[PDB]
Amino acid sequence: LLQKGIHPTIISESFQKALEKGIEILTDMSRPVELSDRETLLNSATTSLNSK
Amino acid sequence: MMPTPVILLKEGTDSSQGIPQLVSNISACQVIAEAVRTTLGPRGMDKLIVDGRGKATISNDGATILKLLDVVHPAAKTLVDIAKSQDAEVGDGTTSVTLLAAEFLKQVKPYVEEGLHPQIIIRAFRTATQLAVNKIKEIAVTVKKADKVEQRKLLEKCAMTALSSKLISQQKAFFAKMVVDAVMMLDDLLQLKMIGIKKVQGGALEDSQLVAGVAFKKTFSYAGFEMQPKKYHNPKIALLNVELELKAEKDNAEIRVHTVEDYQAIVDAEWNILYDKLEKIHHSGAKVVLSKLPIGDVATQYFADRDMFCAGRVPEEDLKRTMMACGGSIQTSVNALSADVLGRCQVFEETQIGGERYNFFTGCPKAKTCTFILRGGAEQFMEETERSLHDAIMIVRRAIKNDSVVAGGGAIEMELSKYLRDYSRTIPGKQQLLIGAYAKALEIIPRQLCDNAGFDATNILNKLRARHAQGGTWYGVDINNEDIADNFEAFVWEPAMVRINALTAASEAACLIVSVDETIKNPRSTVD
Amino acid sequence: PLSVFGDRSTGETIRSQNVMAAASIANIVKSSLGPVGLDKMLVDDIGDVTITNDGATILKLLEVEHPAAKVLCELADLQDKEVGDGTTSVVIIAAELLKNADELVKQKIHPTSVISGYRLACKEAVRYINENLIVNTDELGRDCLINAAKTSMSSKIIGINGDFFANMVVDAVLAIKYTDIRGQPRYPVNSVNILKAHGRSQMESMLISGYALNCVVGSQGMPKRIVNAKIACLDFSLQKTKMKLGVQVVITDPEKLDQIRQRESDITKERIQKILATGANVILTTGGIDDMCLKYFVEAGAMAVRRVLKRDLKRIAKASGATILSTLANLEGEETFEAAMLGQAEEVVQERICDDELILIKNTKARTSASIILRGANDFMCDEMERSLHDALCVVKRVLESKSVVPGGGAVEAALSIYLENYATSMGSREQLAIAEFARSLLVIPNTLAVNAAQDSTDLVAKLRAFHNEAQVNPERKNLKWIGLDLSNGKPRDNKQAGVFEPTIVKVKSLKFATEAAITILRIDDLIKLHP
Amino acid sequence: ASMGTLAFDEYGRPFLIIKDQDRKSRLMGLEALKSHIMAAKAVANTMRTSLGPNGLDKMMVDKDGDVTVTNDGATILSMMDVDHQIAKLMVELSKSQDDEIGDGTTGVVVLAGALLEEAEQLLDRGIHPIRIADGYEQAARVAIEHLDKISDSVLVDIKDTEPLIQTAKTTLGSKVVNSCHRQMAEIAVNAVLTVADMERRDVDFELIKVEGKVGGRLEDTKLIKGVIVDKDFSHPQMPKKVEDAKIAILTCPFEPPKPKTKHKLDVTSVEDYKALQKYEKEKFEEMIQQIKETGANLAICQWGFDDEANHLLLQNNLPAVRWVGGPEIELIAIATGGRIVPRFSELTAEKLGFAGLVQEISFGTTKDKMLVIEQCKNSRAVTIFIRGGNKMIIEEAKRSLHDALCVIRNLIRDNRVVYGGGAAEISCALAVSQEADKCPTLEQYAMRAFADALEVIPMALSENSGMNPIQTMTEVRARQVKEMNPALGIDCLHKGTNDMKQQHVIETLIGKKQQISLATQMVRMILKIDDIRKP
Ligand SMILES: Nc1ncnc2c1ncn2[C@@H]1O[C@H](COP(=O)(O)OP(=O)(O)O)[C@@H](O)[C@H]1O
Ligand SMILES: Nc1ncnc2c1ncn2[C@@H]1O[C@H](COP(=O)(O)OP(=O)(O)O)[C@@H](O)[C@H]1O
Ligand SMILES: Nc1ncnc2c1ncn2[C@@H]1O[C@H](COP(=O)(O)OP(=O)(O)O)[C@@H](O)[C@H]1O
Ligand SMILES: [Mg+2]
Ligand SMILES: [Mg+2]
Ligand SMILES: [Mg+2]
Repeated sequence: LLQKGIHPTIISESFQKALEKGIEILTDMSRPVELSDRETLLNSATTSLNSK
Repeated sequence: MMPTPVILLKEGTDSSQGIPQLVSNISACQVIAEAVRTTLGPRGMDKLIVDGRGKATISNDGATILKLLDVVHPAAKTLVDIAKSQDAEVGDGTTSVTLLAAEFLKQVKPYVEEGLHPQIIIRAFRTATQLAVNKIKEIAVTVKKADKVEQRKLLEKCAMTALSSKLISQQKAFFAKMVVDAVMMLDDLLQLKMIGIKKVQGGALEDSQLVAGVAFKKTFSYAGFEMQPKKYHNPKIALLNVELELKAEKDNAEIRVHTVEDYQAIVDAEWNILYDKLEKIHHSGAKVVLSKLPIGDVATQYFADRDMFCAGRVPEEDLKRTMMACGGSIQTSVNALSADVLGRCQVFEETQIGGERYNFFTGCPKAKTCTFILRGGAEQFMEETERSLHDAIMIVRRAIKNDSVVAGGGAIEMELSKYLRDYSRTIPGKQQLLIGAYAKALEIIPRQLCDNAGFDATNILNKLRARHAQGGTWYGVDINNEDIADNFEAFVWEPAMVRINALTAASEAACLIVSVDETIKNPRSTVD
Repeated sequence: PLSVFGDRSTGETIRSQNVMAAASIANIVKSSLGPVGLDKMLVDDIGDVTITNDGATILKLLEVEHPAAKVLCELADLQDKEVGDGTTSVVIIAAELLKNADELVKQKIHPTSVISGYRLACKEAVRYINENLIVNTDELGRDCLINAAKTSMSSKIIGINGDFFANMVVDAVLAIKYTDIRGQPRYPVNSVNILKAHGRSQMESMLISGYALNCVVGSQGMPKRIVNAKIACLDFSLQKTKMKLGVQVVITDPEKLDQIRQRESDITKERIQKILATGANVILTTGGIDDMCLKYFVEAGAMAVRRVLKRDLKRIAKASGATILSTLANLEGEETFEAAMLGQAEEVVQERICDDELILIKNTKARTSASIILRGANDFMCDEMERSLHDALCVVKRVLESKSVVPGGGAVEAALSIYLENYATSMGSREQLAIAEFARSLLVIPNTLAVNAAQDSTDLVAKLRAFHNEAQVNPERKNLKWIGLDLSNGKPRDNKQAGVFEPTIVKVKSLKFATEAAITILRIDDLIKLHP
Repeated sequence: ASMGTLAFDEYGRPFLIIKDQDRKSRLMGLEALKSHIMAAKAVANTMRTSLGPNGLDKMMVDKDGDVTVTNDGATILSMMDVDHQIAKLMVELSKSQDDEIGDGTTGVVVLAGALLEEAEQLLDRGIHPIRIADGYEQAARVAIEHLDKISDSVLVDIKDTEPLIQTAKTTLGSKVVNSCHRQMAEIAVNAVLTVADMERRDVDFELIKVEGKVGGRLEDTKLIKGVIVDKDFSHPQMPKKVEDAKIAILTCPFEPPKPKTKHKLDVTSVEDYKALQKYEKEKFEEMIQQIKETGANLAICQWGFDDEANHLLLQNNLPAVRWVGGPEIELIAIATGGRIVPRFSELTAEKLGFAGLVQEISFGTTKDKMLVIEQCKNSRAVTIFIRGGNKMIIEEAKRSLHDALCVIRNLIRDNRVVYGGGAAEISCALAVSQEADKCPTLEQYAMRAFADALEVIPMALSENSGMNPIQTMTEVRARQVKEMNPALGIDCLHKGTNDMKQQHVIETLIGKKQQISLATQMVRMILKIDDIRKP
């Protein structure tokens, strides 16, 4: 982007805008979870431990 | 160990013996194979090696890489030696020999570690090698038709297969057609020195040309050379080995005169000798004069005045190629310049090729020689192009000797592995394990092709094994489709002698490495 | 680009380096496996000499730099700590597992698949061992313990004298048997004091029916032998009394100084008078005793020993029924010693052992104790004797605690190899290869055993595998599971009948530890070595 | 990640395979390719500032302290003291481009750097470098075919030299001689068109003698239809100007003859001495008379002469110049239409050359004299005499004129041209992108990376000119797509139009094809290296 001739302030503001849009997208992809749902907690723990 | 006041051998003598030293030898061979492992197949890569002086060599050829490595391990030097032997006898497959030898040693390493006698391993290797060579000779495909078109197609396919691993693989069809055209013009001995190879910087690979004649670079023209015409439409060529300039008649000659008239006569006699040689050359009818010895400025101006071309200090190989292309004879004396000793060509011309002048002899109908003019962007680019063309030329020469082919891409080796496994299933059992290990080691080349191409080698090897078990001799690795295919119908063809020599050399190297049980290194003398 | 002050190795380079380090560590000790193995003699930089056959001792004395090699050495140490035997076998198995796993990885098999296959193979091997290859010791009697001790002491300096040493070990272990809560018998090995003294041959080593002290009487005037000993064990010194840091003596009237100085020793005199008045004959203390108290004991005609080790004193006190006293203070604020605090023994003797003397407390009551005095040609041989004796004691303890044993001589390894090679075909596609490699790597033990004897390893291993395959396939040939290796004659042999036994815990723990170490090393594919 | 491998055996025994293996480094796999791409990118980014009319120069100092100020990319890379092997590869790429074409030695390096930069991000996504090279080759073939399609043919007739002058001006625009731009282009075009074989044959560059002398002004540079010589008349009292000179070109020193063979002449009496003295005097007189008999006005020798011959030449009204170099002798003979004579006895009137004016030229307060031979009848050799205020600008003018001569030589070789200013690059990138939309998906990434690397030239041109690179390049590309006009490029000089055809920004088609081909092949060669084994 810098080699193309863009100042590193338009890049920063554009990255901030993209981050806000991405936060919106990720929140849209979310799914409510209840702490009483043990299966979801077990799945999350297994996913965390899968790479170790 | 005890001090032993007077020692047996001199100090610094290192001795290694037993199973550990042979395991170390196998490991060193593995290292040497890994040094050239990645340069195999159409998806192979190149290695860059910098010498002490700072010059770098970039190559895909296994023999060149192994030679450039300063290998000092006594057991590891055998792989370099067999690579050189394969390059000398065949010219192609210098990577496969090292891969196969190291794979044999790696496969028999576990039996070495458990105390198996090396003689049993050597006998099993010899038996397996004999069986594999006989199988290759039996199943190799040959055509008993002597058809010119079919022979040309076979040579071109073999050349493309030999070329489809180098940086010139994109123009492999074009370069293979050039190579087959060049080799087919050699008469009966297929001498390599009859195929000149000139590398000129600049130009694309497709700009390289094959001259149906002889071409060589301009050789230090004198004054008055630019006054000579640079194109002739039916020149007679005088091939000479004569120094055409004013000089002492002999090194030991001495002239003694006591009269000014005799002094003038001697000067005029020297001039008359030179002019007599020049007039004898001119009266022969020749328009182009080439000499292995220097041609002076006086002779150059004399030829310019007669509208004739001269070129002195021509390299001997270029003169020999010119003689073979034109049909004359290199004359050390100009006293008998008959028409039988003068070369003929349809067109002679001096042209510009990338900031360098070259002399062209084209239109020769009876030429027995060629000249490649390779174009590239760098010195190592053209050097590697020359190496690839040399591989292709050697392959085409061997195929000219005999048109026996086997499908490449590991198909022949998978068939050999299946045959050897089937044979090993029907023997007592001490040799059965070793012959099975030999058959398994035969699978390294297709596995290495898959690894270099970035596939999953295990699944491809399983599919190849299943296909070979159920029938189909020529199923190998399809690099483009990431699968298996009938490599004979895909024209991945190799001369049978390539694999025969590869197996023979790899087996001999493995047997020699296994047969050694002790290594002794005497202390260095004259370290300076 | 990284700009890290150090060296970085990534991928095949570091994997091969780790495998090379593990293989070197294995090859160091591979020559010391099985009854035909031979000892190694290690020399320190200061000239100290250690002659040993134990893998743990060799790997502890060695100075190691590579992290994977350190992992293997700590694996050997852990196997020694948790089992006591099979220290060489676990290292060899772990290195072979790592080598075969790396060979699989070089074939573009993902390391996670290899790890999963190794875990499955280890679990199935443990299950198969527990369900098929274990032998209950209830039907074998005392001969099972003797056979286990003989098998353990093979390859050791005391192997040929095993007929004697196995009886000694079994008696020593049985002498310290006790049952804790839940009614489970326990065998606290390391409670058998082992004393090493060069001198007479191995066959004249003594098993003491009591305890042996590496101590002598405080004064030459004391008797060297007491018949009916009343042992008093003290945890305090018997010296002239000195006030603490917080107490100071300041004299203003000179007439009090002599009384102060007299009481300064009269306190200890009174304490010793009480201790002797209770009727004690032998007094053992962890603290020192000065000349005055020694003379009190001499006049009393009693044996007094000073600077007794705390563990030795605890063992003696509990074997004889005495109570350790760190002070003569009761719950009434007074200074009393009671006869109920006295231990009893049938004899206490200071005997001479090779121009030196030690104290033997013979036949302690209310509890049986055991001590072993090893006689050898020199110090190094006695040290190797002690190491081998400890190995045998640990093996017997494991056999007595868990009453299952497995045949030795590589029978378990061959059976597991055959079973796992058969079983791999029913699990996955690449974990199949991992389980097959696990089974193949399990054969390194019989191969090394045969190699050490200069026998035909290939043919013997092939015969063993054929026997075990026949046992597993044929349903009425289940008696062939005990076919092991007879290294003396180089032939297969029914090791269950021959008496070559091992505790099941040795094999199970070795398998689990080797698998975990191999997985840990295989988990590495990149090394950053920061510059110091 | 270096030093190779070290195991020292799994038994503790020494493990030595390669001599001095502990002092030899080794790079493998993707890391070596990343390092090579980084080095090539550094070289290309260094060179990309010297592109276009607004490009800047590099002041280069050799090991001896001599200063060279230049814009030629080949010269910069050749004089640059590199140690990296990939940098040497880029230097050789520039040298090969200079050899084959003579112009565009900077575009090839920038193009190769851009190609490798795109290949870096392609490799990061898990593509085999051979696949990237194959896609680059496919896109290069497409671009070369498109260049052939969009080329235009110019007339290379001597009667009308306007397209040739425009092409030479485009070549010289980026050089320091843009002050004398049109004059330099005209003299280069005329020089090439003079020494040329008309039937589309070669142009012999050693028939052009490019020589420069300090002093004067850069505008004083002129094309002489003859030969300029660094010598002067042998006698100080000889006339300094000869008109309608009939030149006798000789390669024999004006000295008594001597055989080449070892010879001894014996003097045995006074009569012998007198005869020898008379013989020497008569030889001098005879050679002077033989030269004079042909009617020649000027004598040119190669090996100098002695005092008696010099005074006889002055006394007989024969201006002469001695110690003229061999190449200068050949050039004088070619220009004046005379033969080179090896001895006086062979001299004839028909072997005499002709020159309308032979003059000795002074250069201010410098004491140095040079000889000018011009006004020849049908001279087939030319010399370019360059003046300037310092030797650095003279060397740079020599390089610039060589570039212009090479460009006109290429035009002689092939008379097809394309319009520069990045217009050809933009059109080729558009063609490659359009072709990528049809091929299977796997090579699409390589073809699009090739298009992006092609688009670096207009971006570099716009950046050097101060305008925004991406915006200008996008606008020009959109205009090219909308209205079918492959001549729209970067308006580097701010002339108010983007049409390079109107601006006469013309460059040879063969040069662009060579640029693309060389860059693609060298990028393929670099991409195939995966191991380095420096000592
Ligand atoms: N088009 C192709 N498809 C599949 N395999 C090929 C093809 N061309 C060559 N090979 C295989 O690549 C292997 C190595 O060939 P190459 O690298 O050219 O020379 P070397 O044998 O010296 O390594 C050969 O065994 C051949 O079978
Ligand atoms: N009498 C015997 N006959 C055959 N094999 C034996 C005998 N005694 C021990 N072995 C085998 O030798 C192997 C090696 O034991 P050893 O190395 O001495 O123990 P450790 O592994 O604790 O050092 C054991 O696995 C055991 O099965
Ligand atoms: N007057 C001009 N207007 C726009 N672009 C130009 C002009 N003159 C030259 N260029 C461009 O500048 C680029 C670089 O040319 P130059 O620096 O002269 O030689 P090289 O190609 O060796 O860098 C060429 O591709 C050409 O298209
Ligand atoms: Mg080949
Ligand atoms: Mg043991
Ligand atoms: Mg230019």
